[PDB]
Amino acid sequence: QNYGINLPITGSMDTAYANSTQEETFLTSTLCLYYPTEAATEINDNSWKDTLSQLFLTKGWPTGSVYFKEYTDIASFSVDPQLYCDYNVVLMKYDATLQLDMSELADLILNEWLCNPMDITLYYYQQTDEANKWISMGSSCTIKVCPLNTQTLGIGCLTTDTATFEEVATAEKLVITDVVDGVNHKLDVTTATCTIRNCKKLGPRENVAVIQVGGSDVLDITADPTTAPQTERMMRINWKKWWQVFYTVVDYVNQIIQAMSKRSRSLNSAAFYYRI
Amino acid sequence: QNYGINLPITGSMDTAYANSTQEETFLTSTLCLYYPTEAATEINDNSWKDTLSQLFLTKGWPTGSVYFKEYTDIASFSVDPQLYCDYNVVLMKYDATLQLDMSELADLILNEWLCNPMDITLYYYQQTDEANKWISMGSSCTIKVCPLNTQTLGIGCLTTDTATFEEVATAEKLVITDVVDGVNHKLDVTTATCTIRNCKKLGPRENVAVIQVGGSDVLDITADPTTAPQTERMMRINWKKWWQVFYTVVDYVNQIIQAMSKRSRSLNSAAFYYRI
Amino acid sequence: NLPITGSMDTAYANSTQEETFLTSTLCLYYPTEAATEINDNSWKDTLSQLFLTKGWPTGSVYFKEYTDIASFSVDPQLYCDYNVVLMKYDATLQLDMSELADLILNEWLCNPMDITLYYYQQTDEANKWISMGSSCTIKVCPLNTQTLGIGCLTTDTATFEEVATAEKLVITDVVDGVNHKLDVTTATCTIRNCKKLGPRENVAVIQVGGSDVLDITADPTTAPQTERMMRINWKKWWQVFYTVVDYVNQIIQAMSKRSRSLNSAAFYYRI
Amino acid sequence: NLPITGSMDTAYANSTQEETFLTSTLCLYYPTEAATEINDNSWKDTLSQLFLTKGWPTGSVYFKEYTDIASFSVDPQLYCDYNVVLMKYDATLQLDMSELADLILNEWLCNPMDITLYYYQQTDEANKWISMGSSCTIKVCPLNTQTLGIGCLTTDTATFEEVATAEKLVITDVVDGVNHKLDVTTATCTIRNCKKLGPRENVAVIQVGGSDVLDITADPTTAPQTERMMRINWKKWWQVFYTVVDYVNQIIQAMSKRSRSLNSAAFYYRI
Amino acid sequence: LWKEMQYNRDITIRFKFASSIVKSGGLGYKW
Ligand SMILES: *[C@@H]1O[C@H](CO)[C@@H](O)[C@H](O)[C@H]1NC(C)=O
Ligand SMILES: *[C@@H]1O[C@H](CO)[C@@H](O)[C@H](O)[C@H]1NC(C)=O
Ligand SMILES: [Ca+2]
Ligand SMILES: [Ca+2]
Ligand SMILES: [Ca+2]
Ligand SMILES: [Ca+2]
Ligand SMILES: [Ca+2]
Ligand SMILES: [Ca+2]
Ligand SMILES: [Ca+2]
Ligand SMILES: [Ca+2]
Ligand SMILES: [Ca+2]
Ligand SMILES: [Ca+2]
Ligand SMILES: [Ca+2]
Ligand SMILES: [Ca+2]
Ligand SMILES: [Ca+2]
Ligand SMILES: [Ca+2]
Ligand SMILES: [Ca+2]
Ligand SMILES: [Ca+2]
Repeated sequence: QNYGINLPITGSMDTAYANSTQEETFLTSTLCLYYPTEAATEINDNSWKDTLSQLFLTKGWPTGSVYFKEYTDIASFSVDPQLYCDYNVVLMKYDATLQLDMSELADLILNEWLCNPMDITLYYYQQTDEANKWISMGSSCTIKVCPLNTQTLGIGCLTTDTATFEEVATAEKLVITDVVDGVNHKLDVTTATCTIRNCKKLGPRENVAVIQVGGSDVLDITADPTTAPQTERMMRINWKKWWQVFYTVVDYVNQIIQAMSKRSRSLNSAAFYYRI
Repeated sequence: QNYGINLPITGSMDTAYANSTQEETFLTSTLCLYYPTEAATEINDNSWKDTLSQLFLTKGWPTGSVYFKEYTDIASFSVDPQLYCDYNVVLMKYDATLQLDMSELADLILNEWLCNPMDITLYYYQQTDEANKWISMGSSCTIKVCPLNTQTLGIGCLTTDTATFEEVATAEKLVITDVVDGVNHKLDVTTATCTIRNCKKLGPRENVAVIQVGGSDVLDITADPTTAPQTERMMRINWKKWWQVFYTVVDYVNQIIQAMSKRSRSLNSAAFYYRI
Repeated sequence: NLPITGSMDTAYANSTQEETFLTSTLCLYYPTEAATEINDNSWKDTLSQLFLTKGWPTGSVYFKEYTDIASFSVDPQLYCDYNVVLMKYDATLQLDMSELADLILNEWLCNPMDITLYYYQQTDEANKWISMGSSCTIKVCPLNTQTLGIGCLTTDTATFEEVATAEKLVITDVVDGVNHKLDVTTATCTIRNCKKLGPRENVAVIQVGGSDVLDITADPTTAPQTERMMRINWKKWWQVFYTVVDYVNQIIQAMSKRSRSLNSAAFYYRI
Repeated sequence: NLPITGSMDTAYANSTQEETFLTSTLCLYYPTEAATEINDNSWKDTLSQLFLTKGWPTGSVYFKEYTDIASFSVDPQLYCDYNVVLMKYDATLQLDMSELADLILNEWLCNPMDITLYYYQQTDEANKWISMGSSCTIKVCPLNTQTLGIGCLTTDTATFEEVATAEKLVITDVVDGVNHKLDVTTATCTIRNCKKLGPRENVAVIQVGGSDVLDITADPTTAPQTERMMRINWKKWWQVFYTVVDYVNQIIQAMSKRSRSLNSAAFYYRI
Repeated sequence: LWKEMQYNRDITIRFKFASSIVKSGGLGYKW
């Protein structure tokens, strides 16, 4: 009821009545499975979604609670991903050639980002703090950056000559750019086929889990070199058949949800903080 | 926060007022101006955005905080309108032939909405409360509704023959349908061209101000026939040239934003929260 | 009409809305173009069923149709206990809209006028001359204390001052305390000397599209916009009727029972 | 409905006859032959002025014409606060006129009878089947627990028992507690299951000529003549209307306000 | 949870029987 203020909450370390009902999640919340198209291709069954809904329903999820979403590949899915279910699971296939991209994708969906517009034509841009990044999405994002000095002149570049700009992204569907903080930069971006946004990392996105189907642990959702955290929402499974992957997902869906929490930004409690 | 949302906040009626925070609010916020294309056409200048930024800076905005978004017309802008900045000001040109549309646009962007998908092909749909509406937007949305009875039989319409359904919207970029509550309706919509959602009005937005350029007080942001509230965020001005309008907006940005409040910008830029 | 003494602690009674709907009736007036656009032969029945979903028993809602504002203005009879008039806004008919709203939203005590025999004057601001018919053309000739025309000739009716031409309803307001000779086409329109007693609380007017232009008071200094004068935006008439049905609770809440004792036995509906 | 405690020592209030005449409406129903024999286009105004001499304000008295008893019996709509039906006596129509009286001198709570799909029965002596239309030909087939018919075959309407033929109005009374199959011409008839609640006090019937033959109760052991069933001998209709006008106070005395809260759809002529 | 929805429908059952007539041997006097 009191929405704009952070009030302390007091609790007793000896409090009784530790009741629970995970069933509340199943009947009230919805589950979304994001998988690559090649998974559906390999399965090659026209009613596999129905069978998976049946199997999930064995786990308590009423029919219609579980949704299945298809994406062609990691790069295509990275273009402004929209995860709307209460609980989101993304089966991301591992590609040794697309490590950073996968990381970027995870960094976009495993975290919470507050993004403002960028008018590269009008304004020069800095990155105020460690949480400030420049996230660009589109069909082909090509970002070139020219750092300036206190006199507004470029460093190793000419503001009036884009050929000297230091390219940092080339034909990217999604790219998160991290530059030196406290330095103004002139940005050249393909605005026709790419939108760039000035984003702040508020914190984890609790209700999004990524299951890496394949190779070893490579995701780096933190721009800081010294730390490469592996949060509980970053699962990894070895695979040879996609039916096996989906059966493992269904059989252990309870643990997958247990690793996740309701999106703290998506409930009435967070009203008038940023969103609902 | 969430655990202390339902807690009292006590304040003495003698606590000293704090110094003005408008300066810091401008220094820490971003402003978005939404204007029609005819505005830029009449201005007939390329550097006008830069000049407006400089004038806003003269009014106390750091270079980089003011952004200008251009939309073709009211109808096109009504399709999934996006509110990017902390403060949003929408300059709606008044046309006597689009009153409802204007209201609809206002109703969408001056209020918070909570929306759900509508599989009109598989379910009948009710509107449970006066706050429940059906917001549909797209390239061209044509909504036909058949009110059923307690026996799941159309009233004044054949449930199988769409030609007998009732026309409530034809070729609409945006429409907010309100049907009788407690009645199950069978819906047929141009799903290929538009998306329809079951939405609940949660309250005002407080960070979107609509300035109506020309005309009279015609906006009705409440479907209730016996109320046409004129909130502080819906303003009206008279005009002969667009440069005067923009100068008025710049010179009275303090007053315009004094009627708006931060803390309401959602993490997503969309005009409604979505729950699938 | 006796004094009523009440305490400031008497418990509120339950909602009378349910029994009010069960024991009253609603007349809904719409233009012909509404039915034309609806293009359904049973829309009255489905609207009645929707109202029943809202509470009103079947047959309690009466749907009356008028060609347009001007035709409706010719002696409009309101039957049901609660009347809601859907008036479509036309930018060129503002005064006619205002006159219709004045006539049906207020209570008038009228007596006949003999323009061909006696001079007439208006006693106070509540006194007007309401003329209605197929075609009303009223010309006025004010008279001085010597019963002689001012800016007009008593014998010559051409010199009279034209205040109405071909109107189907017109509320004429002249300077009070001055005698006027009236030239009115009595063959095609009747004029009556009327006094405004107060508001008609059982008649609401919903203005479909437009702006707040109604002026139900002749005073230049007041444009009340009472709670019984609603306005909505529209593109399709079905949406308008659905909005009327859904919020009928609020519409009736804005209205009250007529509460006037009439000396004329007219045709009404009263369940 | 609450208990009403009164004192036997209270003083009689003054005559309310003038007040009720001023604030109520009177409806007179007469056959077309009355207007034919009178042969005067202004007779309505003459009777109105005579009533005004009796006290009724001009316009409160409404005159309604019906072709004959058979035609009037098709959904008789009684508008005014006080209704007086001048019913010409015909020795051949003794039942029909009686039925009409039974329909208008009593309050009936009616519901639809969808015979073609449902089996119907009468639960008590107050239950009847009122059928009205242009031609009501009702055939009845009593049934038993095994659903078979008694002296009738449910599949052969020719064996159904004939209870009415070409009737504009008929009140059917069958044996209670027994299911019947009904075959009536729904195209030109509508049959309703009705319960008589009590007398309808605002409707009086004046039988013009004949003798007391009305039987408004199906029970053979009762043929009561209430104060609302008058009978006058006649040779001229002008005399009939003069005696109705002169004794209007007596006629209204025999009548009381309706007092029933209805749910049906009927217009009224009220002041 | 579950919702109750009503369906009262006016149906017309049109049906018929079939006959199996298997005749015995001989000259055809016996079925
Ligand atoms: C607030 O304003 C007052 C007067 O303008 C000024 O003296 C003071 O330093 C400001 N800050 C605080 C913390 O009081
Ligand atoms: C009743 O009638 C009496 C005698 O005619 C008269 O004195 C009195 O004023 C009347 N009214 C009342 C209220 O008693
Ligand atoms: Ca360089
Ligand atoms: Ca990338
Ligand atoms: Ca940085
Ligand atoms: Ca790292
Ligand atoms: Ca629209
Ligand atoms: Ca229809
Ligand atoms: Ca509704
Ligand atoms: Ca409204
Ligand atoms: Ca007029
Ligand atoms: Ca003159
Ligand atoms: Ca005057
Ligand atoms: Ca005025
Ligand atoms: Ca009969
Ligand atoms: Ca028989
Ligand atoms: Ca019986
Ligand atoms: Ca009897």
